[PDB]
Order: sequence, then structure tokens, then C-alpha cells
Amino acid sequence: HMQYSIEKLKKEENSLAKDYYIYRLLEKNKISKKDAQDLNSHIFRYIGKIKSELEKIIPLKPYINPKYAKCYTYTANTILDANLTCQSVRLNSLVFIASLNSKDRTTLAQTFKNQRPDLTNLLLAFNTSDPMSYIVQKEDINGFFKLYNYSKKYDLDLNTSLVNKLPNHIGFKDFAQNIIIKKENPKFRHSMLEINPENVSEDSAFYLGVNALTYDKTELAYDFFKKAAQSFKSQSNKDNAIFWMWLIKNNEEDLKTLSQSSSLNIYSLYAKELTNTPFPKIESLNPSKKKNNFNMQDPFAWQKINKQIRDANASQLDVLAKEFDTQETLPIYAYILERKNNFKKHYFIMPYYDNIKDYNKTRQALILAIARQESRFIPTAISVSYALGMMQFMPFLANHIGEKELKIPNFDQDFMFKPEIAYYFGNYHLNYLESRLKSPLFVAYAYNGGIGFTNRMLARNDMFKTGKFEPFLSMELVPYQESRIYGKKVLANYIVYRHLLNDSIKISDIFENLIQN
Ligand SMILES: CC(=O)N[C@@H]1[C@@H](O)[C@H](O[C@@H]2O[C@H](CO)[C@@H](O[C@@H]3O[C@H](CO)[C@@H](O)[C@H](O)[C@H]3NC(C)=O)[C@H](O)[C@H]2NC(C)=O)[C@@H](CO)O[C@H]1O
Ligand SMILES: CC(=O)N[C@@H]1[C@@H](O)[C@H](O[C@@H]2O[C@H](CO)[C@@H](O[C@@H]3O[C@H](CO)[C@@H](O)[C@H](O)[C@H]3NC(C)=O)[C@H](O)[C@H]2NC(C)=O)[C@@H](CO)O[C@H]1O
Repeated sequence: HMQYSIEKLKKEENSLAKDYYIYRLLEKNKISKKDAQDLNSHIFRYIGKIKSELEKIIPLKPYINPKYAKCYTYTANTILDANLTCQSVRLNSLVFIASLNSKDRTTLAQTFKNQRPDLTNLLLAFNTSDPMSYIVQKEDINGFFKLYNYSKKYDLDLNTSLVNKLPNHIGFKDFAQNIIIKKENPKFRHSMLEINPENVSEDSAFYLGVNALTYDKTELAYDFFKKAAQSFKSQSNKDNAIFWMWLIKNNEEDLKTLSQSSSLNIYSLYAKELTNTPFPKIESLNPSKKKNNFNMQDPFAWQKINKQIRDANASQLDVLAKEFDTQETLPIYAYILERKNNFKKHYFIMPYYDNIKDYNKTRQALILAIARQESRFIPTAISVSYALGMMQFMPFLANHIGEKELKIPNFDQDFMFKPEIAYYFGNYHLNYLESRLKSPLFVAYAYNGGIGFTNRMLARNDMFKTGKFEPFLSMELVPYQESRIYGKKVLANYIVYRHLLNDSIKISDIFENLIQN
């Protein structure tokens, strides 16, 4: 490999690459207390392992606004001795409110009834055995979400008037998504059958459709999915909603509209196959030029050219298109062309093909499918979790395969930035997953979320079994959003690559194999 001292890193631009190499120093204990002093301002994304690792060296004291400093010297026993500003600041915390004695909640409720009746409602609510039931009786919507955030355990029936107020609050999106996907708060869930589709849109409308289906309310479901179809920004999400309109009410205009979609996704591909519509046009990228001056193995060069491409006018893109129109830079070319045709055309490149042409055509397609979604084939790709290269191996996994299993001499996790190694480790890991899971959809779930996650999901008696709307409904209820989306996208990619390799499979065969018989 190649190493970077903290001093060389401090001279590179802030980026995930620089963060990755700082994290490597921290995990090998190579950052002194002295080196760590100014280090916060050299970190692009100060979240997760790099933060908990830096704070083992230089602990951070949780920020308190100097205006309110004196407000945090009071406790539940002395809050009545604080000025009215301090009293109102401390009451932002429901935990603080829960900690007060009931007589001091009655006193502060009276004090704030006039200018802050939100605080009065929460104080008087915690003087009852069911704060949620009190807040719901007041139809205090801000209080409702502050309570939900304090504890997910509150559950109560909500009437038509109250549930139709919830969508107007910022918190409604996450609330509806989490309780429907996690199958928690059954009374909240049942209550959301009465939300007017007029009052919701986009993701929330869609999840309220999935909710209606779980109660076999097919009419309410169609209406939610239709509103989702009308309001969603991305054609891919519209297609998903229109598919549900079709599956529930079987109007052949919905399926026609879906078969004619400019988005390539499992729903449009399926609709095309049901209507004997031809397979969509795939762009053909074949640059004659061999190489250029750019190092595809320099993670720092990628992070920098990535930013330039994001922030380029039409004029600079046409200059970048020409520079990067080579076989060695094909994945960057495809990325520039995607931005330059304003995301209208279908690019499914097959770079470093020599490394996979000896595997059977089905395996080539799964590898390419995963690589396209993982990295867009960028060899030095780095995730916010520092998953590495074209196939986005987490370090623990790259090291387990490289060191324990393959005993590669002088193995370093940065070998995942080499196409040869990424494709090779991809094949090796896919043999592990495919031997246990079979379906390329299940393999996709396990590649992104893990075989543990996937085994526990498939073992549930309500996931990927026989039913009216299966396996489509199961694909909407995969409990980890990243994995739910990853499966749909990789499956679409798999169908396309199998077509380009003259090893076509019908997506309807894939869907039949998802139901465990
Ligand atoms: C080269 C480039 O910037 N291309 C654009 C794409 O980035 C963009 O879609 C997103 O691609 C990235 C990979 O570049 C995807 O990130 C990966 O997500 C998977 C899980 O799905 C995760 O396991 C990987 O670690 C992660 N990789 C990295 C490097 O973080 C991301 O999920 C894609 N976005 C979506 C919505 O799926 C496409 C489409 O907008 O545009 C290209 O121009
Ligand atoms: C491509 C990539 O890096 N993907 C990551 C996932 O692999 C990872 O999920 C976890 O993967 C490991 C490695 O396969 C799983 O560990 C295995 O667990 C089984 C039983 O559950 C055990 O018998 C195996 O011996 C063990 N192998 C090793 C080498 O430890 C682990 O279970 C997966 N985790 C879950 C929650 O399923 C995920 C999340 O860590 O990240 C991906 O990026």
C-alpha cells in the first residue's frame, strides 16, 4: 500500500478520502494528543467512528449557548428560583418535565398558560398516568410529536380530525414511515386509514398506501398510491406508485403509462414484459482513446474531479467529456455524460471486463449490477462508512477475505481500490451469499445489509410468502430503507446486464422465485 502521515493529510483538501486516511491513523493509535488539537477542522464529515475515535483522545464538552449558561446550573429541585427565560428554556426537554415533581408542574403550568400554552399542555400531561391521551384531547400537534420523539411506546386511537392535522408537521414523514415499516403503534397505524389523500403527497402518500394494503383496504390504498403517482418528483417513484394502482385496480391505462416510462426500474421493465413492449435502448460507450494523464488509483484525485464535475456549467462539462473519453477513464466519462444529458439516457458500462469474462454470464451480470449501484464503477469510491472501491467492501470484510481466507502476501484493505481485486473479492463473496440465498434480490439485500439481517427478515412469517400482492408487498416492507431501495435498483441492473450479455431472463421468473414454496 501507500501511507500518509497526519502532516501530508493536513495539506490535502477536506474530503471523505482525507477522513478515511485520518481514521486509519486513529485506529492504529498514530494520532498524538498534540496532533489531535486542531483536527476537527480537517474532517469533512464529523459523524460516527471518526468522531467517537477523536473524542477518546480530546473529549468534547456538549455545546451550551453562552446566553443560557446560567439556566443549566438549575436542577428539578431549584427550577422555581430561576428567571422566567431559564424556566422556559429548560422546559424544551420532556425528560426535564418528567423529572419535576407534580406540584412544580401545576405551578409552572399556571405560570405559562398565557404566553406558552404548549408548555402548560405538556406540564399538565405529565401530571397524568397517560401524557399522550391528554395531548391528543388538546389536539396539540407540536406536543404530539415532542411526545412521540420522547417515547415510541405511547399508542392511542386518533380520530379523523386529529390524523388529518399530522401531515402539516415536519415530523409526519419519519413518524408514518417508521411505524408502518416497523409494524409498531398499531392504534396510530389503524388511525392513519382515515387520512384524506388530499392532505398528503410523495413518500407519505405512498407509505399510507402500503398501510391501507396491510389492513386489506384496497380502495383507500389505490387513492393513496394515485396521489403519490401525481405528486412524486422522480419518474422512478411515480412508476412504483403507478405499479400499485395497476396491481390493485387492474386499469390497463395505468400499465400502458408504466410500460412507456423513460425511467428504467423493475416496475417499468415488468410492465414492458407484460405488454410485449421491446426492451429499452441501452447507450453504447466505446471510446477509441486508451489512457490519459489522470490516475484512477488516487482517491484524492477522484474526490477533487468529483467536485469539479458536480459544479460545472455545460461549457466545462463538454471540456471534461473530451478529456475523460478514454477506456481507462470510462467510469468517469459515463458519469460526466449522465450529468450532460440531464439524466435522460441509460448508461450500463462494463469496465475492466477482462477480470470477469471467464465467469458465467449470470455471475458477470450480478457483479456488474452491484458495482453500478455501489460506486458507478469508480475504483477509489469511499462511502461515509469507509466502504472501499467499485464493490464497496467494508474494511473488516476486505481484511477477513484478504488476510484470513486468501492469505494474499502484504494484503492491505486499500487493495479494494484495484478493479482486479474488487471483482475477484466480489465473485468470492457472491459465491458465499448465492449458495445460502439463491435469488439475486435476496443476495442484493445481504450484500448491502448483511446475511444476518437478511436471514432474520426471510424467517419472519409475513415476508416473501404467498399472498394476493406478493412478492411486491414484501419488497415495500424491508425494514432498512437503504437495503429496501438497494434491492430494487440492483435487480433492475441485473435484468439489464443479463440482456446486454445475451443471457436474457424474464423478470416474471425472478418474481415467481421470491415466493418460498
Ligand atoms: C459518479 C457519481 O457521482 N454518480 C452519480 C451517482 O452517485 C448517483 O446515484 C448514487 O450513486 C452512489 C454511488 O456513487 C450510491 O451510493 C452507494 O449507495 C449504496 C447503497 O445503495 C452504498 O452501499 C454505497 O456505499 C454507496 N457508495 C458510496 C460511494 O457512498 C447512491 O446510493 C446512489 N443514489 C441513489 C439515489 O441510488 C446517480 C443517480 O442520482 O447519479 C450519478 O450521476
Ligand atoms: C460488501 C460489504 O462490505 N457488506 C457489508 C455487510 O457484509 C455487513 O453485514 C455483515 O457482514 C458480515 C460478513 O459476512 C456478517 O458476518 C457473518 O455473520 C454470520 C452469521 O450472521 C457468521 O456465521 C459469519 O461467520 C460472519 N462472518 C464474518 C466474517 O464475520 C454479518 O452478519 C453481517 N451483519 C448483519 C447485520 O447481517 C453490513 C453491516 O455490517 O455492512 C455491509 O456494508
